[PDB]
Amino acid sequence: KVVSGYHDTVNINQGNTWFIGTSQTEPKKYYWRKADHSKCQNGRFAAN
Amino acid sequence: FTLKLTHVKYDGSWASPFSYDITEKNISGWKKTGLYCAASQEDNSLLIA
Repeated sequence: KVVSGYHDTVNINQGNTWFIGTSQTEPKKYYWRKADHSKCQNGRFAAN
Repeated sequence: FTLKLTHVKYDGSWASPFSYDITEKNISGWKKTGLYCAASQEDNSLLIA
């Protein structure tokens, strides 16, 4: 589950969005992704 | 008092147990207690007691 994010640029239609996800365990394990908005037209992220 | 809860993962190992603080002024006061646990066919959850 995603805990928090941070968007790279100031215009939210560009740049990347880093996410911090945690696991459903105990203790929790934290992970991170990145959503490249330069592959995002019509509010639809390309799968890559 | 703490309630602990774990499960088998697909590879047969056991998950690290969750914990819930249980002590509220009364289970400390009981004597010879016992716990109950059952799943629910409605509102998939765990009734623990």
